[PDB]
Order: sequence, then C-alpha cells, then structure tokens
Amino acid sequence: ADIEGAIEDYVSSFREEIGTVIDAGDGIAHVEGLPSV
Amino acid sequence: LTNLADELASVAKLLLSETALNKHLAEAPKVRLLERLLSDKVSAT
Repeated sequence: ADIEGAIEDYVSSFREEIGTVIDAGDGIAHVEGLPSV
Repeated sequence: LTNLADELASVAKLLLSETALNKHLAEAPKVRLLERLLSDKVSAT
C-alpha cells in the first residue's frame, strides 16, 4: 500500500487553484480542477 | 528486448489491477511519481 503515498505526493506536487473549462454551452460551463471550490 | 517485453507486460497487468493510478495519471511530476513508485522494479529502458 506504499503506492498510495506515492500517488498522494504526486497529486500534492501540483498556490491558488486554477481550473480549466472542459465544456461549455447554453450559459453553463464545466470546469475541471478547483478541488477546494 | 525479451526482458523489456516481460517487464512491460507485468506493468500493463499491474496497471489493469489498479485503475486508480491510471485515472489519476491520464489527466513532469508524472515521471517523478514513476521513479518514486517503481524506479528499480523495472529496467532503465
């Protein structure tokens, strides 16, 4: 179960959070990221 | 080449076993994660 720590360190490796618009239409936008929103 | 193929097959079956890593990896730190995970478990190539 050591890999859990490695992946946690990886995700923590990525300061203000910035998301990315992944789709948009009809006045709605979906944004990936922003884990703390 | 044979050793590389065997190692890659083992890696593929492992990745299939745990889909969480693939999910979190599909989206430079990726490499560092790879060495910290299985740097020596697989050959240099």
